Amino acid sequence: KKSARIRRATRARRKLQELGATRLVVHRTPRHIYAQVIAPNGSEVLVAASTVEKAIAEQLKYTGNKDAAAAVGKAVAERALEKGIKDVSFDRSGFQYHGRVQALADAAREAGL
Amino acid sequence: QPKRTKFRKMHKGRNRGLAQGTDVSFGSFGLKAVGRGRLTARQIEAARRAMTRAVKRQGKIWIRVFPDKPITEKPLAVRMGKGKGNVEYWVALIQPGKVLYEMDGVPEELAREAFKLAAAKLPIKTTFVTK
Amino acid sequence: AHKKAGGSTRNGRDSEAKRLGVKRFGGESVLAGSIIVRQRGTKFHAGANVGCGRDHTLFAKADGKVKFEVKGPKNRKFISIEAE
RNA sequence: GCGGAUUUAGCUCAGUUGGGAGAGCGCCAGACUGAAGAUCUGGAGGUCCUGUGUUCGAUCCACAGAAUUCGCACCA
RNA sequence: GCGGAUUUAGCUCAGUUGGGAGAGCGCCAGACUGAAGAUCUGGAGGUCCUGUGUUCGAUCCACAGAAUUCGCACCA
RNA sequence: GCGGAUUUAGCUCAGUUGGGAGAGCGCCAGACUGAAGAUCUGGAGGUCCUGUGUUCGAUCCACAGAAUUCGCACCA
RNA sequence: UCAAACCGGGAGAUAGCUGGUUCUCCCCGAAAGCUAUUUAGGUAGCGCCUCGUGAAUCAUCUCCGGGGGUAGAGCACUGUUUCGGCAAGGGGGUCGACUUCCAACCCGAUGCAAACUGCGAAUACCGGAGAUGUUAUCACGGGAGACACACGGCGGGUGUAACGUCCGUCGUGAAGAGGGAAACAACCCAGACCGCAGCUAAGGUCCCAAAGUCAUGGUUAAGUGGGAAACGAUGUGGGAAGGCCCAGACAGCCAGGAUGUUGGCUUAGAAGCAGCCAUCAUUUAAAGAAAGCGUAAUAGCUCACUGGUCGAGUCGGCCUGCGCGGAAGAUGUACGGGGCUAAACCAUGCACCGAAGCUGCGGCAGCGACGUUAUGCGUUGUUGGGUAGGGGAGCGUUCUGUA
RNA sequence: GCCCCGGUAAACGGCGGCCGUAACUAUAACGGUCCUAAGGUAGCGAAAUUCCUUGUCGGGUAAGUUCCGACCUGCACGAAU
RNA sequence: CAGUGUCUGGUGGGUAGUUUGACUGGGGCGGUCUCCUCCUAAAGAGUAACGGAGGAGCACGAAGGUUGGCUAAUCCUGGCAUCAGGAGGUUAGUGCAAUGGCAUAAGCCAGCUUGACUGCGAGCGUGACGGCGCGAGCAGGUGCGAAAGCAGGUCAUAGUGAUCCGGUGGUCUGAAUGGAAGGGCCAUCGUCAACGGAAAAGGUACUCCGGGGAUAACAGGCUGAUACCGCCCAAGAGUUCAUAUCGACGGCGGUGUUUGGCACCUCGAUGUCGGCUCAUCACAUCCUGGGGCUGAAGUAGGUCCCAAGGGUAUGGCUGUUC
RNA sequence: GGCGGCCGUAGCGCGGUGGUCCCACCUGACCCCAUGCCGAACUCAGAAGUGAAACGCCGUAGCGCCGAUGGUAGUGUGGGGUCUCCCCAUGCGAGAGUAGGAACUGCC
Repeated sequence: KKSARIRRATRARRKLQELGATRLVVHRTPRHIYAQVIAPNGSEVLVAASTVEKAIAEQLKYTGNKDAAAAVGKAVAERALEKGIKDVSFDRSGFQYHGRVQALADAAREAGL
Repeated sequence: QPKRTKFRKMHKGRNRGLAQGTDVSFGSFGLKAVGRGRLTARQIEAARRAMTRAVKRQGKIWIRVFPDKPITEKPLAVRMGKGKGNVEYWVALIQPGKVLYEMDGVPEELAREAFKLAAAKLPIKTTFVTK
Repeated sequence: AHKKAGGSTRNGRDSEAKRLGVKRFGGESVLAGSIIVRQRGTKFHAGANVGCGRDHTLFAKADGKVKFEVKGPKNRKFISIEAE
């Protein structure tokens, strides 16, 4: 078969679909950082938390740093464990290393994922 | 005889050529032939030149079928020699109901006499059609 | 050096392909059927090719690609006996 | 009979972008030389095999015919 | 028909590291000689058979075609 | 396979006090001759097979490898 | 007897080379292809045939779930291919513009492909359920033959083509007899124990020849009774379509074909009528500046055109059936013959003749199935053709035993 | 013995392409220029050795693919082959 | 002195034994006899011919792997080398024949790196048969990656060969022990490409023989392009006048006497060529007979039609059929 | 704009209209961090200025692709005649032509 548009952008992953689990997308905006636990067959979002929602707790500083990226990971994962999900794969479409995505993943594990 | 076309050697030239008539107005008259047959360019010229040499009164005489099928012969021994391009040059394929020569003309038929002369030069009983 | 003589495809002998693994019987995760080489994706019964459709079935086994762009090279989604 | 080549100004020949007819020799004249010779220059000299056809126009295409030459063919 | 060789500037020929087109003779001019000759020097002179396919590029490769030549084959 | 010989400037070769790289021929130039020739003189021309080792330093020693030649060995 | 003796022995030399060899009956009953081979007038291994033993219960059209892209068709790659218009390049002719020709591109109309294709069969094919078939399906072992086929049909590839080569599917020739086709390996029907009766198949029903010289209707005349072609055909029959028809026309006969003008040009001359161009108008129901004959050129004579008189359907065109022309040859000419006009041909129909086919009685057998100790009975299936080959029973002969 | 050198042919052999000249034209004849050294000098031809060939001219004959003589580029003449 | 006996090297058909292949519209010459890929093969599979087109008998440490960035041909515009812009699924490129695959790529550029690891199984090649190959696991462990994972060489299908013997890596092995020299197990390399693998040239009109013509060289048969003849249309020629006569281009046919083709038949043998002698048959009539046309005044001819009844017949050179 | 559902007729071209909530463009590079030669990439920060690339809506169907109503060639399979060839029975049915579709649905 031919390579789909999504495959050409390699943003998706067919190898994680052969297993039959969920993902852990990490969206990043020059102002806020988002994270989600989406399941196959469309855009099924089970749990999600924004850095802007971290303010609801007691966030004072900017929400576009590394320490904020780790705070969101603990929130999204904490809500995930409350949902009923245990395992999850990291899906960071287009990004470097040691960045804020790694801090989000390291935070997800800290919760129990 | 499988329809042969290109990717072959260069043979002879078209004994035919003069399309004749003015190509400013497209019509739908004709001279149909009842029956399929292979006509070589050498014959088409005789028939075409016969009517054109008769329709000196006017023009608008056109032909739709051109010779495109190559036919070779092997004049020699046998074992060696598939077929060269000799007298047997391009040959046209005519269908049981195909219009060869159609002259753009309204009921003033002075070409029926012309088509008659040509009808006696090509092998196959042809009929004059007004439509 | 180059290639010439305006020609099309190039020929040789007879094809060396078979129809191993009709599938409705057991089958270890391996190349089901044979025709052309190098291809992956299908990990179970995934007979799907342009046409009236295609199939395979029953056999619980992790993975099991096809031959290549032939008898349903596309990779469908899982399938086992009914109750392995 | 068959097949191939050849058929341009007197002679020997060139000449296919189809659209100029040309060269050498020869002939005549000029120049030169005492002069004649040679050489240089100039001029004249063509149904460019014949007919028909093909194109706007053909030596230069097609078809037919004729002649020359060669190979071949048939001999109470 | 088969097989082989050959097909470069007017003539005769060289020219395979595929990337310069060249030699002899001839022709024209110069040098020289009283001069002509010879010799020496210089210049001009090439669809390097044709087409196509090759490589970045081919006279120099492949394929197809044509011509020349030789052997063979055919020949009431 | 084995042993012997050989492996210097384009060619043919000398060169073991280990400490200069050289000769003939050839090539270029000079001198000479009218000139060309010959002879004479001058110049250019060397990873002195390759690597490593040995010495203060090696073409000139040791070791290893390569090439040439030769004898021998092998060859259903 | 010699480009080289005879005899016997080794010898029953060897050969991938040729040929072949003696009783009866019963059951079943091939391959001429694939791979390798100094291999292709050879073998080995398989496919295929047969026999023996073992095991134990299942095989198959149609529907459903699938694989294919060949036919056909078409154009989106690709390689070809008609015309018009526009722009750019090159060459030639007269002027730095225009005209002509050639090649490439774009747009609207024109054409193609065995190694093209957006499409796409039928159809062949894998597997699974619903018939048929049963110790089959299958496993092991013994013995094979065999690797020069051919023909018809369908689909082919090559070739001008072939009682052509070379493939594929299938049915046959080979073991298809019987019947028809005049005679005839593969064309049609059809496939056999013996004897007997009956009915049919093919074909046939005037006679030879068994059966109607049958029924209704129509056509052909040629004896066509069919090589016989491309081609031709008012020989003749049938069917359909257009137009013209009782304002009597279309053809006879009478009388009539002019005026400018001998149209012009040209030409020795051309004055309707050599040729070159035109082909108008004046006077009427009607006459072309003239369709032919004719003159040296005129003249003269007809025609076209119209009236009088003479008096009914005609004319143009399309299609079909059968016959005819085209068809020239070898010791006497024909459908099997006689012969026939229907005992031809076409559209229908009725009644019969006609096989070892189908039905039926009796009889022999064999094989297999069921039950059985049984190859004894009962019942059941096929029914029972066979070259090569496999399996099995038997009669007769010689001599030697016991009774 | 061989490599190497040399004597020996009473062993196998070779003898082209071009230019000028000349001729009414084509050829042969002579010299050279080039390639590979030479390019056939002294002698000999369509000959039982020449295909094309009844080669060309001619004698001879009414007529001779015969013969004789000449020319001769002699498909593959030549000195004790 | 050598002779003679023995041995060694060289020369050595003088003599002897053999080989000198197969395929092959006969044989020979030419061309082939391993292997890969399209058509042919007629939509599964398999399938032939000196069947049509074309190649492999190697090359490569990178033309391998991964990652980052990037995307091509070709055309247009501003300056054919280069630079800037636009159009552009892709016709580029990807080692090698061809098809197939691919572009935020399996292509280009750059950097980095280097899995071509060891051991052992299951499966794949109708219908059994080895080496070899490939797809897919497991056990342990190399390389790269975060990891899944990816390698058993180069995207896939050509680049290859036995036994014997020799040379190369642990062990086993000969009255009794030590030394040396041997034999063997497993594996790699070296040759048979007439490539499922013999070491070997020529003459035969001096010939001999076995057999045969499933593979040719005649006659027959089919075909008929060639050959012979006819017909249709008829340009044109013939002073004028197509058709007295001649008659192109093109088209359609008959014959089968020629030649070519195929090779279906014969191939278990029917004495050659020419001539001569003698018998019968046929016609595409060269006349005689009766006619048509004419470029037919007459005469003499030219051409054509019906017709074969008869007559159609001979000589000189040459064996010769022109 | 946020937040769902169904979840390949949404390829590829083209037209009108609206939002200063949301969102990229944009702007600025102090620093984390980063470019073999270039904060362009990469990463961080602020919001001056638009909607021009997006997006919300909505209008053409060109061309691609997926369905539907009308029909002849073409083509299996089994008997008929006929010089070849054609015909009948039975299962289906090219391309051209007329139309359909340019998202759907709930909540703030």
